[PDB]
Amino acid sequence: ATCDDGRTTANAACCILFPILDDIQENLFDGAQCGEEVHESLRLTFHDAIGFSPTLGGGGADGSIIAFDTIETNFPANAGIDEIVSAQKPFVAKHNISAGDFIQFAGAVGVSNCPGGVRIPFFLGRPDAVAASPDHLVPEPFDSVDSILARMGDAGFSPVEVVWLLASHSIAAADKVDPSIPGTPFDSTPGVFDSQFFIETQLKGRLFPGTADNKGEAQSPLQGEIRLQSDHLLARDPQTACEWQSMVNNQPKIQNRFAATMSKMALLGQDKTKLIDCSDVIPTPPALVGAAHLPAGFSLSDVEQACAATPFPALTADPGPVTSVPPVPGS
Ligand code: HEM
Ligand SMILES: *[C@@H]1O[C@H](CO)[C@@H](O)[C@H](O)[C@@H]1O[C@H]1O[C@H](CO)[C@@H](O)[C@H](O)[C@@H]1O
Ligand SMILES: *[C@@H]1O[C@H](CO)[C@@H](O)[C@H](O)[C@H]1NC(C)=O
Ligand SMILES: *[C@H]1O[C@H](CO)[C@@H](O)[C@H](O)[C@@H]1O
Ligand SMILES: *[C@H]1O[C@H](CO)[C@@H](O)[C@H](O)[C@@H]1O
Ligand SMILES: *[C@H]1O[C@H](CO)[C@@H](O)[C@H](O)[C@@H]1O
Ligand SMILES: [Ca+2]
Ligand SMILES: [Ca+2]
Ligand SMILES: [Mn+2]
Repeated sequence: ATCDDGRTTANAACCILFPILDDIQENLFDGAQCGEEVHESLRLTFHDAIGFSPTLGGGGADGSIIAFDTIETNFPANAGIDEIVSAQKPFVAKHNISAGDFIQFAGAVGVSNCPGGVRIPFFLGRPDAVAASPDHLVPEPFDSVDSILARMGDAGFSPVEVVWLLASHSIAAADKVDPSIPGTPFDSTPGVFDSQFFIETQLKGRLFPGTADNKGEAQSPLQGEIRLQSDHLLARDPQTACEWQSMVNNQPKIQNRFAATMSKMALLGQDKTKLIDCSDVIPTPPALVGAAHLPAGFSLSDVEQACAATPFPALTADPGPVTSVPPVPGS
């Protein structure tokens, strides 16, 4: 169907999304950039939807994190999330869709601004949240692999699916893990949806980018990069090691799987059959920029070979001296 402004879309309901598309590209994402706001909004899809336990409750991908923002933004594991919630609230006021829909929508638009990213399938028509999330449902960076895999499993994700979702950390930084160094990314390309994250998390640590005494932080391989202890454990754990390494220099797998599993996540606590497919509204992502590599100065013997089925792929290292990682511009 052709919308009131010439732009087209399979279903006519989806038309209402075009004004919101523009609003958030202009006013949320610094004109369509893969930066802080995009990263936080992606993070927000998870903190919303992960609020889903058959044991403890929660409506999952329901926009509760905004609807019930006084409760949820005050959970420990939600530290820092208040910023992007209070930035999105006004958009939700302004426009005529539920908070649940918006979070997923914004996150989908956001990812699509990242080189090498993908169009996460998006559905329209989530009812309002009817309850806040229980606490203790968001995985923390200092939790054990078992603890985390059980939590994700309680929510409906197999171990391999957790790896796929954690592709998100290829375009991500931390503000609260070490508050002395806000904006410190998880891989050396926070602005590119690539394999660098799965690569760089497998290296032997060298140093600590800020202070060393941080809960939930592992030793980093690179100056200007933070390593979550969780990612460090997951990248080496028997259940996940080989899946983690399978992602290395494997952009099609990162792309297809991330998209597919994100779609599952976005539809937690929701019935796909009572929603409306609006996936063609999401902009077309840019192609991958740069190619897989070990950081400059590094080699294959920096790699901790956790996977037993397969060797680490014979990557080459960037030319030159060990360089450091520039932060995410923001704050
Ligand atoms: C396996 C369990 C996970 C743990 C323990 C975890 C932990 C964390 C931590 C500690 C941060 C840094 C927050 C800060 O201090 O600013 C972070 C950031 C982030 N998380 Fe994860 N995470 C997990 C899974 C996921 C998943 C499944 C997604 C998918 C949407 C995701 C999306 C993000 C993004 C995009 C950021 C960066 C936000 C920014 O750059 O501002 N995370 N995560
Ligand atoms: C240091 O530079 C090396 C190449 O010069 C890379 O192998 C390292 O990953 C690291 O690069 C990081 O910083 C540079 C700027 O000097 C960026 O160009 C990279 O994208 C990365 O952020
Ligand atoms: C606002 O959006 C809701 C949900 O799509 C819709 O039912 C309602 O009619 C809209 N309000 C108007 C008339 O713009
Ligand atoms: C070794 O493990 C790799 C994953 O890194 C697989 O691609 C391969 O099939 C084998 O099991
Ligand atoms: C992204 O944009 C491309 C063209 O630039 C379309 O082919 C696609 O449908 C999506 O909207
Ligand atoms: C490495 O050092 C560069 C400058 O030399 C910083 O910009 C970056 O934050 C990292 O610490
Ligand atoms: Ca929720
Ligand atoms: Ca990256
Ligand atoms: Mn942040």
